[PDB]
Amino acid sequence: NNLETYEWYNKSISRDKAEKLLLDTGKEGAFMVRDSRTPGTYTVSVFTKAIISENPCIKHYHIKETNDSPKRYYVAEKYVFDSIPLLIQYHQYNGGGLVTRLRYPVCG
Amino acid sequence: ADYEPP
Repeated sequence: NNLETYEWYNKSISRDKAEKLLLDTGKEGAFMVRDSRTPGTYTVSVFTKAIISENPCIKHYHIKETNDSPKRYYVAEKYVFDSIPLLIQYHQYNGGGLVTRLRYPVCG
Repeated sequence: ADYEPP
């Protein structure tokens, strides 16, 4: 499960735990990816470091899969790749559009 | 939509 081998794939622990556990850590761009009850797409739990007083902003995204290489997995309407990790890498290696993009792999 | 609408 290449995903489970990354520094962000959290077991069956829903993003709530990933978020709860991850958000508690407060890792700038801290992310993780777990398999949703609907074992079809991978859910990535990410935490963004916010300056505001309200505290940092952490968010998760369910990786959307497709039937076109590499546009297979995507957690955005254009970010589709045959590799969540790559896409994970893309979620940071490229401008991105989600909470300070993927930064730290806080695999729950 | 529910899951942090990427």
